[PDB]
Amino acid sequence: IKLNADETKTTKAILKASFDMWLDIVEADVVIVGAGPSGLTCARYLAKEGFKVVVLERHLAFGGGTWGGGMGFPYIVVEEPADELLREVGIKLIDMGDGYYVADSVEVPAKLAVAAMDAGAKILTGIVVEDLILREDGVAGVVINSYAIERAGLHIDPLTIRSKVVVDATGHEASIVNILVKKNKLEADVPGEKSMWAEKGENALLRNTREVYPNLFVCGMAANASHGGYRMGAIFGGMYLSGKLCAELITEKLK
Amino acid sequence: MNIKDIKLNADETKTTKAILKASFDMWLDIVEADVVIVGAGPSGLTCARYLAKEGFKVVVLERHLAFGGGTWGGGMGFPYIVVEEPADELLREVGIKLIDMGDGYYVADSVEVPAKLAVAAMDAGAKILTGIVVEDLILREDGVAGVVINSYAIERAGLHIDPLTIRSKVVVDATGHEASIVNILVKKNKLEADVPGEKSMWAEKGENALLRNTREVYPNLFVCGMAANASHGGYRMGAIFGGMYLSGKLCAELITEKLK
Amino acid sequence: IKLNADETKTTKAILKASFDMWLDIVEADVVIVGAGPSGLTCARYLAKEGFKVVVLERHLAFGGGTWGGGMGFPYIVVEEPADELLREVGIKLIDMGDGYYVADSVEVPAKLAVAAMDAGAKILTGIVVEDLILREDGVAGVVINSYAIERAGLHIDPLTIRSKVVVDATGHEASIVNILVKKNKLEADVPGEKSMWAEKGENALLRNTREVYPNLFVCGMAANASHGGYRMGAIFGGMYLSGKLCAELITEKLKN
Amino acid sequence: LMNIKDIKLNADETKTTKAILKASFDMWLDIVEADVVIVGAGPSGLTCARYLAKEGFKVVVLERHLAFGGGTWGGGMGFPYIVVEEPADELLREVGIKLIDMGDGYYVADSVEVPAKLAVAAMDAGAKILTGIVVEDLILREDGVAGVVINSYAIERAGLHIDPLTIRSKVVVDATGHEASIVNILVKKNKLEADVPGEKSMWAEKGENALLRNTREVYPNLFVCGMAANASHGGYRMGAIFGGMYLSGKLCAELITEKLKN
Amino acid sequence: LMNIKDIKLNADETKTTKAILKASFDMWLDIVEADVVIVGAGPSGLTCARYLAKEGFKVVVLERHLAFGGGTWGGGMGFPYIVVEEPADELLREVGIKLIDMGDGYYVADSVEVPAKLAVAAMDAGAKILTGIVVEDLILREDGVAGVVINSYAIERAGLHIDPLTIRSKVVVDATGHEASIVNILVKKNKLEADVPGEKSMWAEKGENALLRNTREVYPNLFVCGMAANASHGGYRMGAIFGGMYLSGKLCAELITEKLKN
Amino acid sequence: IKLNADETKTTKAILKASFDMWLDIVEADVVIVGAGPSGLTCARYLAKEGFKVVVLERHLAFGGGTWGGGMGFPYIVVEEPADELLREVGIKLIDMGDGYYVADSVEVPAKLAVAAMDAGAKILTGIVVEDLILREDGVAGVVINSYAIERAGLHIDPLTIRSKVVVDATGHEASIVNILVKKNKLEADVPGEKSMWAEKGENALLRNTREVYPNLFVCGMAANASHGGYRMGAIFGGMYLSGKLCAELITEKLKN
Ligand SMILES: Nc1ncnc2c1ncn2[C@@H]1O[C@H](COP(=O)(O)OP(=O)(O)OC[C@@H](O)[C@@H](O)C(=O)CO)[C@@H](O)[C@H]1O
Ligand SMILES: Nc1ncnc2c1ncn2[C@@H]1O[C@H](COP(=O)(O)OP(=O)(O)OC[C@@H](O)[C@@H](O)C(=O)CO)[C@@H](O)[C@H]1O
Ligand SMILES: Nc1ncnc2c1ncn2[C@@H]1O[C@H](COP(=O)(O)OP(=O)(O)OC[C@@H](O)[C@@H](O)C(=O)CO)[C@@H](O)[C@H]1O
Ligand SMILES: Nc1ncnc2c1ncn2[C@@H]1O[C@H](COP(=O)(O)OP(=O)(O)OC[C@@H](O)[C@@H](O)C(=O)CO)[C@@H](O)[C@H]1O
Ligand SMILES: Nc1ncnc2c1ncn2[C@@H]1O[C@H](COP(=O)(O)OP(=O)(O)OC[C@@H](O)[C@@H](O)C(=O)CO)[C@@H](O)[C@H]1O
Ligand SMILES: Nc1ncnc2c1ncn2[C@@H]1O[C@H](COP(=O)(O)OP(=O)(O)OC[C@@H](O)[C@@H](O)C(=O)CO)[C@@H](O)[C@H]1O
Repeated sequence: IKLNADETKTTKAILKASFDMWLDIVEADVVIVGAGPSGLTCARYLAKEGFKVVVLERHLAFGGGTWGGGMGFPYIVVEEPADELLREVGIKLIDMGDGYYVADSVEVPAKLAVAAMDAGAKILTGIVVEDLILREDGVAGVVINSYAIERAGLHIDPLTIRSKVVVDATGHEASIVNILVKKNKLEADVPGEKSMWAEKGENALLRNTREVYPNLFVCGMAANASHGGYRMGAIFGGMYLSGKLCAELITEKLK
Repeated sequence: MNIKDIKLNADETKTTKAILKASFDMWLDIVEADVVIVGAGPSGLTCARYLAKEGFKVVVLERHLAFGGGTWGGGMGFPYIVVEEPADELLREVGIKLIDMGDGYYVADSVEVPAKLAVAAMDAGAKILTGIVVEDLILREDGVAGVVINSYAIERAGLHIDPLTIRSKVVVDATGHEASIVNILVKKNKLEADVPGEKSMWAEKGENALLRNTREVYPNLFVCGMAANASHGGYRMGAIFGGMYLSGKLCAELITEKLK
Repeated sequence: IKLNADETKTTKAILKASFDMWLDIVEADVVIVGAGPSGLTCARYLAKEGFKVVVLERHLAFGGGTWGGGMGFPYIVVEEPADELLREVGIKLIDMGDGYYVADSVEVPAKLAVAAMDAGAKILTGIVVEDLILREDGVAGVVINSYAIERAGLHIDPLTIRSKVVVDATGHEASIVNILVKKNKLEADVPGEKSMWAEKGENALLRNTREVYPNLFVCGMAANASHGGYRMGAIFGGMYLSGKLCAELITEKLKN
Repeated sequence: LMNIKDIKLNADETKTTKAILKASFDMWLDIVEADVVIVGAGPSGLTCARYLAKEGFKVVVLERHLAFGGGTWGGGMGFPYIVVEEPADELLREVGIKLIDMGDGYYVADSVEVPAKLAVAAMDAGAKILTGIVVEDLILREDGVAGVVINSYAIERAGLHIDPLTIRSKVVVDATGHEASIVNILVKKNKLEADVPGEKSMWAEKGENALLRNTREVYPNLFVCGMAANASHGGYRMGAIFGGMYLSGKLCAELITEKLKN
Repeated sequence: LMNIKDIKLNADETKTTKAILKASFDMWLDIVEADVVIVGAGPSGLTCARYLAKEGFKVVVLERHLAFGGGTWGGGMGFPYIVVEEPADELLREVGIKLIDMGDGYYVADSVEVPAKLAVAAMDAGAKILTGIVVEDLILREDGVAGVVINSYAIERAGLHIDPLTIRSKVVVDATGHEASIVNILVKKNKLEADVPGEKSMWAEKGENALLRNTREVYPNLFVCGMAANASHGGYRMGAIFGGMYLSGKLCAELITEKLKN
Repeated sequence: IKLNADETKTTKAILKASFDMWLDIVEADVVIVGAGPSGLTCARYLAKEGFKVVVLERHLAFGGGTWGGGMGFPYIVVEEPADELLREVGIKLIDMGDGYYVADSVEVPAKLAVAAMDAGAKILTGIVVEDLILREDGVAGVVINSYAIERAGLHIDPLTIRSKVVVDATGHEASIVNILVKKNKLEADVPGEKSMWAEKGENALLRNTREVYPNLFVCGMAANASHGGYRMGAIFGGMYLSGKLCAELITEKLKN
């Protein structure tokens, strides 16, 4: 095989493509912060509904804290009936009894990401949300920068993405909600997660998945961190449901 | 039934035991395999796809917690990678959307690619283990007999802890420009041979050498992707991946032949 | 000598045994956090009593802050009558007068660990307790991860060990009691150790060794740190007695 | 016969501090001359130390880390069991270590139990173990190696420029694992024409069996055992199987006993 | 006599090692009880130490770094001179330090000469200086402060979990500079209802004069001098001018002498 | 007491005096690199002889590796007859027998430094020698920078000090001799110190203290490092004698 490869043609193709993408993407319907299990589920459902969705993830790879499974052991758990949310995306499960299923902790994030992308959602990695955009209305988008710039420690201004809604799906950090409260000196505490009580934790998640400030929703562990809910460890049924519920709430508000 | 109105039954011990139990059946099974591929990059995952379709038992080992290698960042952070005719079929094959940029050049979302390559590999039967470092090789008189493994966490943490092993009929170095498995072989076993490393950039010379350079370099040890060019002093090509995909496929064909 | 050694047989033996240990260990009667002198003493006494005991230690080696003795000088001190707690485990002592004895600071942790293990206690090193498990009842176990993962800085979920009781034997850090208070936003301060007053410190230890929250006990310096007690330096009599007392208190609560 | 909570304990800062000083001071003045210095409190070094001390020699084991044990604790990739094969399993049994039979002459042992019990055996046999102590160099005479140059691990980690002290000995043993760090010091600093090749890749059988052949006096008064032996002679490695380590240590003690009773 | 090159020197490892060990132990066993402990071998602490030792007290100065001197060496922003103003210049002259007159009662001195000569004066007056030694805590009695809890700088930097030793004293002096680290320990660990405010911004005149007022016993048996005094009382700072530092140290010695001859 | 202290007057005095020192110091007779025991002894003797001497030291404090004594134990050893080199500077010694004396490891560097400074030598600390100055003649001085700049990792050009002679007294590093050889691609190896043999080591020091390249002398451990000599540990007699000898050799070469 003769392959025709040229530096300039390669460079320009990347540049050209990246530009059409960037100019288009800086206005969107929904921005999801965090490409974890809850954020990617939310993204799936919103995109199926025809919304223009961007998922932003600080690390170069999506996935959040799924890859390592439980203490390095590469399986994660899902309980009935949230297992359907995995089946529905082609993820193979193993039945371990009593409504408990496991899945390869590398297979899960891959297939959740593909579902999201194939549903229409855009995922940008290597991108840090450092702040929010505000209007009198409430939250109006996100202020973004490059992970590389952040790690490198450089003093460089950001860019923006305007959106109708922002979703904090950043895990136990609840880092977008914290930014809102700290920088805008709101009289409210983000308490953070309590200790482990899997049952209390999993069930609180759905109650705690809501709009916490105008145009700002939380899902996944960010929801329990924001409302002082218990944690559940390497069981993900509530994560997936929270993401879906979050998409339903947003769909309602936005139609 | 309403999604707000769901009772979830979640228990710490049941969760912990399920993960332990499943990890064990996996581990006890996986430590003997037909082929071990080192590196979950574009070449290694392509190779894994083809070998698994052929019914071989394949393990891909990757140091980082996420697969993908150096695809995610695309070109200098700009999140698209290039593929040239006819290697674009190797992407289409796997559901990856391409944009035609002219002259047989296509781009693809640099996040979409590694995801879809990984899914293909896994759906073809290949097992991918991340967070796992190959620190050494296993030898027999025959030649290479498998890999010596440890955890990334242990490595980063700097702890002095012994490894485990995976025996295989074949090992593939798909570790990129590092060519780290070939280097280990040469350095530790004091072989009279130099791993020269990649030359400077000449995309055309580089892309075409890749296929010539994708071969068995020592008994039971194959190289593909940039590891092939690094091992043979070939030029590099930058963020164009047609040769990577073809190298991976070729590497699978060579191994299939040897192993049938 | 011809030795028959094989990679796969070696690997599978390790995996098989570990896998068996793990499935069994994630439910236990008592979890002791910290393989220091107090935690290992507690572990000895509870295991003699037939309880199923796991000691968890973040570092790969047990021992806590015994090894370096005093400012690097490799001897630690024990005072009458706590010296019996060392002799009973085979530790050689040197009489320095006035009811003071010293012991080789390397010999001590080794022999405390052996006693615990031989009494039935299991010691897992390289393991960090990052959180607690709760029920309405009170503390229900511990949330664990690997030291390697922690040092490496990786974002990886934990596993669990359920237990009837948890013991904070983590030294002056009192890190388990702190986790409880901080994360569950309890209205209470963990004051931390006061300055050195060896006599006040040694004697307070026994008063301070107790159940501080349902199913959570403290012993060793964690006890004084939790109750704002004085410290005593490289003298360990109270540490050993605290561990023993802590085992007695737990035995009482748990035998039924 | 009382509530433990009531016991009156007499504890005093000065008495505590002086007891530690006094005892360390006696220990140090005595220890700086010895028959054998073993560098590395790993499985091979501690085994060696057991056997030499039983024989009545004055033995010091030096270990850089605060805890003894070497790379035993983490077992295999974190999984806390190590393997031993027939007949080296007796070297564990004899020290009270419980073994589980896994078949085909393979036994496992709790990776935390092993180093503890090896250390206790050594100490109870008479050996002295000093942790937190780095060997940074050797002492020489025309005769050959004459002891070790020592410093504190704390000082080393802290990066401070501080002179060392010494321990004179008739023999030195490099039991420092794959580093073979004492042999390397000898060669590098004294510009000897010889290469320390380092370990080859894994071949457990070739590796385990070479260990016994490779356990020897490599330079006058300097022995190697454990992985240091295979590293020094370009031998293969064997992973988390320790039968050869234990035998190497024992063999090393036999070779030294022979040389020194002469 | 001869060309130096031909001198026969008798040097032996063991004799060297045992001499150091022997002398250190006599020193350590003696030093762990003292009249006064000064924390910080800076300009104020070393001055204080001079005056207390001249008075016949048994004084130990403890310094974390291997070298004494505090923040004198670098002078002002690296420029190696420090300033002293009339009449505190006599406190330098009296110790042999050469001064250059810059006018208006301002003198400079070589920033390397000063710490050296202050240290020599202290040592020659009888004071003992131990470097490489960190004070991590205080010793208490109902009476008040009863000494210091000490550890090795090496151990601290290395990050090791190792217990300390102690030095009992009638008085402790915090001469640790703007950190006021001993006073802070007292307050933080013993949960005293009092704030250590720390130094204010620069106002050299207000700062220099407050120092003498602020040099006092702040808790029973605990004195402050030097910048620790201003840090403890929220006083202004003065920069690279040291007259008040020297006077503070001297005043501190006078206050202590008074208390202790009672 | 009313003290008159002013920021500007303070700042200007420091600046004024420093600039005067700097403009004068950048030409000197002898530059000694390393304020250790050998370098400071050499400096004493050269300055007594009327030469203009600068000692340069990277760390903010002088002293080299004296302060910590032996493995932290704060005493260093000196053997007959080199003990006179310490008594002559006011250092108190303790007789430990057989011609061995010890001295407080903090007292020694202080008093060596004072002697040097009082003899006329200038000591500049916080100053790194990063390179040499050359002429056809041979070595012509040193290229200097600030320790702070080096540690901070900043890319900043240096300044210079011209001298008739340069002395490498940088200890076992022998860092100035190494710079010469590496950067100027001389066909010669700096072997570095051998292992410990105190007697061989101490005696070789005097033979090894010499001019190794035109205008470049070595003393102290740098001498043994340069010539592959054995080391001797915390015994300093040879260090002191090496420094003195080095001053004698330089005096001879330089008096005319
Ligand atoms: N400011 C930010 N900008 C961009 N990405 C961010 C930012 N902050 C966090 N992230 C990224 O957001 C993602 C969060 O994924 P993560 O997986 O932590 O969130 P989740 O979807 O709620 O699931 C939590 C579970 O993994 C597990 O912990 C659990 O069940 C609790 O016991 C991760 O991939 C982060 O790197
Ligand atoms: N010892 C090891 N153990 C496990 N994984 C390893 C080891 N060494 C390397 N890897 C892993 O190997 C993976 C794949 O590497 P990588 O993605 O570099 O290899 P590739 O498939 O040939 O692709 C090369 C292109 O990305 C690009 O560079 C190019 O076109 C040349 O100009 C990366 O994800 C590494 O983390
Ligand atoms: N979160 C955690 N998970 C696991 N291990 C932990 C955790 N936190 C601490 N540890 C481990 O707990 C152990 C504490 O042992 P440590 O020896 O500090 O505790 P102790 O038994 O009360 O004895 C204290 C004395 O050493 C000394 O301080 C004294 O006499 C007072 O002046 C050490 O070995 C830690 O590594
Ligand atoms: N210069 C030094 N001074 C003091 N201790 C030292 C020095 N250099 C190394 N050590 C210490 O020496 C000890 C060596 O113990 P290590 O366990 O490495 O040596 P070993 O006895 O031969 O056993 C090797 C096995 O762990 C395993 O790896 C195997 O079977 C091969 O695949 C460790 O505890 C080091 O910290
Ligand atoms: N816990 C501790 N243990 C031992 N030494 C300590 C401790 N904490 C601090 N030190 C040491 O104490 C010494 C304090 O010396 P320092 O020089 O800081 O104190 P000073 O005597 O008041 O003089 C201050 C002036 O240098 C100057 O800055 C000024 O005029 C204000 O603008 C320094 O050498 C520290 O390293
Ligand atoms: N490039 C440089 N620029 C400036 N200073 C330097 C440079 N390189 C080294 N130094 C400084 O030079 C000084 C060397 O003093 P050092 O004390 O190492 O040298 P010495 O005077 O020969 O005495 C050696 C003994 O301490 C010890 O080694 C021994 O007897 C064991 O065999 C130290 O104070 C360094 O900081």
